[PDB]
Amino acid sequence: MTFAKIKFSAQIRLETGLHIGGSDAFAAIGAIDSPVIKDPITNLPIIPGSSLKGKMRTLLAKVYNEKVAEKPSDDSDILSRLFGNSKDKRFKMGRLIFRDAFLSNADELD
Amino acid sequence: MTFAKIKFSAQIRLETGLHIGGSDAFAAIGAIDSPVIKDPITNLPIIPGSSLKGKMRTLLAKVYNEKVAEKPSDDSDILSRLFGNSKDKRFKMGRLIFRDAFLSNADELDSLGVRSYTEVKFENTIDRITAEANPRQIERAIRNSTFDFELIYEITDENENQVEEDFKVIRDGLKLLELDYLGGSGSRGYGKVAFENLKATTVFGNYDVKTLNELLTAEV
Amino acid sequence: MTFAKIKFSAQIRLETGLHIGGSDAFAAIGAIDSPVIKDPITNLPIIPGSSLKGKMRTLLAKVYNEKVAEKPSDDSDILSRLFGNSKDKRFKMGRLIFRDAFLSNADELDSLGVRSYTEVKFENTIDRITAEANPRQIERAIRNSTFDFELIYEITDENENQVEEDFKVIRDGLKLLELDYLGGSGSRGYGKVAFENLKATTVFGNYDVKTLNELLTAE
Amino acid sequence: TILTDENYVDIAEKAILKLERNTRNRKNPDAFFLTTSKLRNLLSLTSTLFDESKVKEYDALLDRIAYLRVQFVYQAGREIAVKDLIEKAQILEALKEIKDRETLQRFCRYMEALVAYFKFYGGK
Amino acid sequence: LTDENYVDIAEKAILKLERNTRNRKNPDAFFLTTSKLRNLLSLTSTLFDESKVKEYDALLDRIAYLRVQFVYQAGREIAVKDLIEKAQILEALKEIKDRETLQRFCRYMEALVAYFKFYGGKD
Amino acid sequence: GLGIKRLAVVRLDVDDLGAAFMAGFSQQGNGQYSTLSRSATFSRSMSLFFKVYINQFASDKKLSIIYAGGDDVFAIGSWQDIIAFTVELRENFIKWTNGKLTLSAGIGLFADKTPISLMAHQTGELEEAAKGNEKDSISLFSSDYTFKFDRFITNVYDDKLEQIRYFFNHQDERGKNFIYKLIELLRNHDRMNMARLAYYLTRLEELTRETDRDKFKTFKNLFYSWYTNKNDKDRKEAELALLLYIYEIRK
Amino acid sequence: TYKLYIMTFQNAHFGSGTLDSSKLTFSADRIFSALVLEALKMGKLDAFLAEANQDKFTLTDAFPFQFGPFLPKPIGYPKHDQIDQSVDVKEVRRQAKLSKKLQFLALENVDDYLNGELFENEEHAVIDTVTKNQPHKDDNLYQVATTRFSNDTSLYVIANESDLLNELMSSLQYSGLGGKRSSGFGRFELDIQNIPLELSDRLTKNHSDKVMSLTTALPVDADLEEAMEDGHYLLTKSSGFAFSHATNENYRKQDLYKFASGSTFSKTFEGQIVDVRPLDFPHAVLNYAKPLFFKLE
Repeated sequence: MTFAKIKFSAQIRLETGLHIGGSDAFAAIGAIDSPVIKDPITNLPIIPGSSLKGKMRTLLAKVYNEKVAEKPSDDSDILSRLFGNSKDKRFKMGRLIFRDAFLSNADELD
Repeated sequence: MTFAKIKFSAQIRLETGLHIGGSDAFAAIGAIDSPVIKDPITNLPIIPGSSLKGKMRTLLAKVYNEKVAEKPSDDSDILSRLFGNSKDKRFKMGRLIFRDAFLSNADELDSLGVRSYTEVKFENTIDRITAEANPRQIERAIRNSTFDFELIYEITDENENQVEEDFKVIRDGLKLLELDYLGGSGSRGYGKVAFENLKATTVFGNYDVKTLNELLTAEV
Repeated sequence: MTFAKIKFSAQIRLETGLHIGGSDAFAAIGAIDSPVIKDPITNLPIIPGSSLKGKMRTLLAKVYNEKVAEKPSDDSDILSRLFGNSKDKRFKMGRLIFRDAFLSNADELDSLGVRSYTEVKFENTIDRITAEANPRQIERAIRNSTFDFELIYEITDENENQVEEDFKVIRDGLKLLELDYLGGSGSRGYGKVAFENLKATTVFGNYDVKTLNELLTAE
Repeated sequence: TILTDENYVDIAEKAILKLERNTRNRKNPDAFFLTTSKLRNLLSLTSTLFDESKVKEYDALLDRIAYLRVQFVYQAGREIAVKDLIEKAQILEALKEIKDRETLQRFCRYMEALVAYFKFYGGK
Repeated sequence: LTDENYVDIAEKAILKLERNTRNRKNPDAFFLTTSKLRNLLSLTSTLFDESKVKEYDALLDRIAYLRVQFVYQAGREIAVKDLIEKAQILEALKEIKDRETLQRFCRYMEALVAYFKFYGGKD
Repeated sequence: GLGIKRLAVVRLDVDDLGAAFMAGFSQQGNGQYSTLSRSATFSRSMSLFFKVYINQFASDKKLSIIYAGGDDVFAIGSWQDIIAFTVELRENFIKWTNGKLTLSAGIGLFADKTPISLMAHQTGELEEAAKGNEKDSISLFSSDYTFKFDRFITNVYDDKLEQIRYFFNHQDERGKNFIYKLIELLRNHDRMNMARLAYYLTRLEELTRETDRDKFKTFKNLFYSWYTNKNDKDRKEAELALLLYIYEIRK
Repeated sequence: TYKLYIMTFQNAHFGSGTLDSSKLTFSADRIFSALVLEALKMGKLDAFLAEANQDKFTLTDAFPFQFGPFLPKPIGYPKHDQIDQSVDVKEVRRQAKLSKKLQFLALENVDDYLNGELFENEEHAVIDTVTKNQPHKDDNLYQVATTRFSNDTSLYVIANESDLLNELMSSLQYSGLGGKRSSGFGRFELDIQNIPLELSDRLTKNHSDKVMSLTTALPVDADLEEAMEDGHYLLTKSSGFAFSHATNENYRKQDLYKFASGSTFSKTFEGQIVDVRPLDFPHAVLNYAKPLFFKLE
């Protein structure tokens, strides 16, 4: 099948409160909480693609490997094919590209 | 048929954080980071033209070769024509000149109150048996950064129809970059990029761009 | 018309990092893989006149040669008159004298608290089948370095019409350098260059430069 | 007075030597209370200041030198080994003494020096 | 008023701040705790964060809400009201005409808190 | 596929040979030992050394001896073998002479196809730099790298270079890159760059594997010792050994 | 015999027979050739050759000029009776080699040098070759050696000032000297300067006691035997391809052997401007070899 790119798009809606990332850099002066990963320019929460890829992959390993899978290098060809495998010549470059997701509905919430 | 030089200009907007980088032993004495490539005088992020050219070329090989090429020497005449081929006498000098892209909107950002042009992204990995977490910091050029983009195309000895094909290849290349990433940790959401205000201009000789400008405002 | 020497002077600004590159054993020392040509006494980057002349000539061949020439002896009389032709009695020396350009703003940069006048650029290569990376370091003279530029035009056996055409060729040459690069890894973003404060001056004889200066400031 | 061209690095070294070390560790040598992670967000700001001292002029960056001071005290408030550092190394005084791009760049370099000799003599 | 040399002002205020001198180790012994401030600091920061992509003319509801919770909290705890006095915050609020003025105040809050934590405040 | 693609020249010379031939036998006794016969025998010693024995020092090395005599030795070959040839030749010469006579030499380094005239000339200049010390020196690849033969042999060739080799043959691309920093810092010796030196040294120590962590601790502090000496000799030798190493690995 | 014409270059190439050779200084013939060639395009050749054949006309090899003029080491000196100290042999031979290595004295030192005082060279420049390429084959790759001037070292020449000469030199300073001038080398800045008495006192063109030549020069067939018998000289070989617009082809001019500056002779001789053109060439090809001298004691 000659080359093509299919773009899966959706809106992630948070059904409960979400907490991912961040550090004492992005922090507010006198914040006492565990802060969240934020887009630096808008100071809004962002859902990092690294997170989405990570979680989806480790969950999918439980389904699709039928193998121990001690390290991600050891995943099955079908998962390596999609998420990429640093130690396999064939899958060094993966067929999926996850993207940092940004908050749409600020106005709805306001 | 004659001689002329067309300048493709745009503004590259970073849709997500971008990481090229990689001078580790020439890094800032600061703290742990995987540093990003910076213009030495301003210490600002730079998009090296080498990066743009490389990525666009390897993307375009997937479309335009129609036989897998072991080496870039083995690319099709259409790609060799544009990007250069060292081992083909005809294409030793390519019709495209990519340019290091520099941060345009420093002033826009200073107005928006930004205190750095690069973020440090904190990530980790979870051992799949032990559940142990190993953390990792890596530098990105911040998200709504924009860079002046410049690409030069040279018409000598090409059927006006050959110029047409070349333009097709350039537009496919840029779109493919838009539907991919600029080399980073791309699979994990880095290096998403957009070309805004994309336009052609004949800066030497005479060529008619009106139709092309229409077509590339269409395809981005 | 009478004999005269006009000096084209400018400051070459590096718009992107420039790499020309070291041959001189002093400047060939392997402390970096791919060094840049440097003036031995100051160890600053230098823009060799041979580079400017060569590049400007081969650029101008694309415009002004009726027939594309195998050897530089086959260049058009319009190029040969300016750059010289070793096999033609009339043009054995051209009417142009290039000068090695030297770093002007070293002091400006030292004051700004710049440290080296060259960056070390890291690049790599991706195998197309194995995806493995082979990395590469190569020196550039830092961007926004400036170099004092000087080119001499000699008016001898030219009819005023002829000196006008020569001036056209020189302005095309400089613009073509601006819309190209100074020899480096140009395709990959290296040699971009600008001529600032571009000016003509008669340094010998009488010629009137007013209209030329206008035409240079506008192209 | 405090920061001279001849002066700064020798001072920085002296400060890193006089710094509070964990003598309560039987296992560890002179081992620092201080830890690069505590300084990271701080000296990132220092570096952005130096980097911009070249492309902009002194007055234009007054806002930045403001926010530096703040962050310094804030971190010295939140971490004990930080307060110890910016104490022994007279940091806040050193900011007060910056009228000048020359002086400013010297301070940025001062931080660089402090950190270098911190890591050298046992680090995070 | 306050602007552009306001860190020195913020400090000058904070060293003047109220002290529980009874404590056996009552150094300066601030009566105040970051806990008491928290809500109105999250508010002040959200105001700064918001003024970047919105306009001084159309924000002022949120600036009312800020003044409000200032007074409310000033009532609810004594050391807060004391802070608002000695750092003249309430005088400062009414003084905000520009987005320049507003951003200055946000910065001012930041400064106050920094020097609070520095000088032995308990968060 | 390891090693810089260069070929080298060596030019080397006995030191004050004229002085030896005419009055080297005058010191002991009081000139009673200065005869014609004695000097003749001297001449034979040097003929023998330089026209017979020289070939043996060349054996199994990729090089050619073009001129050979107490006056002038000229040899061109591949670079590592030329340096081996020079060193083997000299130490044989010191032993043969019982320490009472020395050589100076200089060693040129050039890309393929540079012409003979050029190499001969530039390497002659390097040799004169070497004679430029108190005449017991060797100059390699630049007049700046000029060392008493004794301490180039003992210190650069088979100490500093062996230490460097040992640590960096273990390191990966990322660490091998630090060599460039070290080079730079050596060329820009100043107070603050001592700080920076320390920083990237401990950074390297961090990236080094735990097998060599102890040996590397010793080495790191030794380096900073060289770099801190008010006497510049050790850091010069350092620059040149790092160079030798980089040339030695390059593809 | 009048003024010091001080050319100050940054980059020059003075080929000593190969493009990958280069020298500190150039000789009278080179700049005479260059002057001729500048006159020719200015129009004024005939007038310049007029001036050149005047006994008044004076041209000298170029020399180092560093906060004051230098001169050539007098070949032949010091003599045996001024050079034989009681020191050991190793020292005598080191300083003998130091004396052979020597090129140019400063004027201040020349009498000293003759009387036996030792001097060594100074750094007036650094010479290095660089490789350039032409991007059409591996068959064009070449090295050009340049002299790069250091330590406020100019070159100078003594010449007899005239309105025309002054004009030609001013024009030459945008044409360059030696060199690949087209390609970047040779340009200079001229300063015509009064000649210190300490020197001009010692210049003659006729004198019947010992003199050192300041010009690479060839005596007239009539004076030659004498200057060679009681002389002390180094013969240098002038060779090259005649530059000219006469013909497309390139012909080697005639090899000419001259006495180098400063060879020393028991007395001044008359010199020549030699025609070294290829046999049956359209125009004369002029090698300037007419001495200016410096007296000794």
